[PDB]
Amino acid sequence: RGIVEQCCTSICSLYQLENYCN
Amino acid sequence: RGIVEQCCTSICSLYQLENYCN
Amino acid sequence: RGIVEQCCTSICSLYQLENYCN
Amino acid sequence: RGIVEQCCTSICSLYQLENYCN
Amino acid sequence: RGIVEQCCTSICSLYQLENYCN
Amino acid sequence: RGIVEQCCTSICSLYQLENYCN
Amino acid sequence: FVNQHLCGSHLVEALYLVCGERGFFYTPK
Amino acid sequence: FVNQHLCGSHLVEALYLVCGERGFFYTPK
Amino acid sequence: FVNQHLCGSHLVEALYLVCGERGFFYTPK
Amino acid sequence: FVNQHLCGSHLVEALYLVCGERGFFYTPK
Amino acid sequence: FVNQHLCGSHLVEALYLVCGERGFFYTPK
Amino acid sequence: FVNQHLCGSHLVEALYLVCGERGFFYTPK
Ligand SMILES: [Cl-]
Ligand SMILES: [Cl-]
Ligand SMILES: [Mn+2]
Ligand SMILES: [Mn+2]
Repeated sequence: RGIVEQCCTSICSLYQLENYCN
Repeated sequence: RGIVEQCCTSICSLYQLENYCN
Repeated sequence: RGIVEQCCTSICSLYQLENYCN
Repeated sequence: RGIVEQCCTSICSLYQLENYCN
Repeated sequence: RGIVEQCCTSICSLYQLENYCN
Repeated sequence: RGIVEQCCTSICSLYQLENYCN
Repeated sequence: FVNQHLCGSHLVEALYLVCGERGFFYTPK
Repeated sequence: FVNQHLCGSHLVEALYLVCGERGFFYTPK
Repeated sequence: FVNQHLCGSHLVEALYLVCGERGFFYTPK
Repeated sequence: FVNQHLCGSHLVEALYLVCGERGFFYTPK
Repeated sequence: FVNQHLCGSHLVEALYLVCGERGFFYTPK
Repeated sequence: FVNQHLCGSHLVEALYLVCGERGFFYTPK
């Protein structure tokens, strides 16, 4: 519950970021 | 009508890039 | 009264942004 | 002496891109 | 094995761009 | 004592920034 | 708008600016 | 505040890199 | 604070897109 | 400075960094 | 990951995203 | 807060410009 909340506060690694790909 | 072929390989007008908005 | 004030706090759409073009 | 022709088509030195500062 | 020649002139996989991490 | 501290709070000019080059 | 070829991350950022609060889909294949 | 419009510009550049040929749906929502 | 030097980087990328062939004057002032 | 062709949004961002508080004009035609 | 030629400031930003807290070296000559 | 991960994205683009052929080591540390 969701990208703007999770990746804008703490850094999101590339591994966290793949969860938002198709 | 593929966005790369449309706007990167060819040139897209503003109206044609709005097609790809949600 | 002016771009840095208006577009950095609230989002500025493309329509607001054309006002700063030549 | 046009900035695209100068710095994008040719290569600009740092001094030559300062010409375009206010 | 030079990074420009590797990833800009050729194409780099993700593993090959990690070689250049600290 | 060091780049993230000095260039993220106050603006760092290009002259300040060359100190971090090789 | 700019009249240019928009490729790679540039075309992404354009979509971002243009579509705004509605959001967008990028499927390049 | 956290500015989500400036952060969203970075994240869409980051998703562009990370997804590649897969692509992604983005919604500032 | 709002950081206007980091925001100004985004706005000039945004004006580049939006003005195109017209161009623009920018002043962080 | 970098010794390269600077085009599109790259040349904008360079102008931004170089000119600083004085600001710049971009008129590409 | 994206399967493309990554050049100039793009390759920098990729390094930034990929290497993360460890950091990176960019020596292009 | 100051967000150093979003700022670090700008600084590495800025060092890329300013160092050129010299290059640079970056560490968010
Ligand atoms: Cl490019
Ligand atoms: Cl930012
Ligand atoms: Mn580019
Ligand atoms: Mn930013």
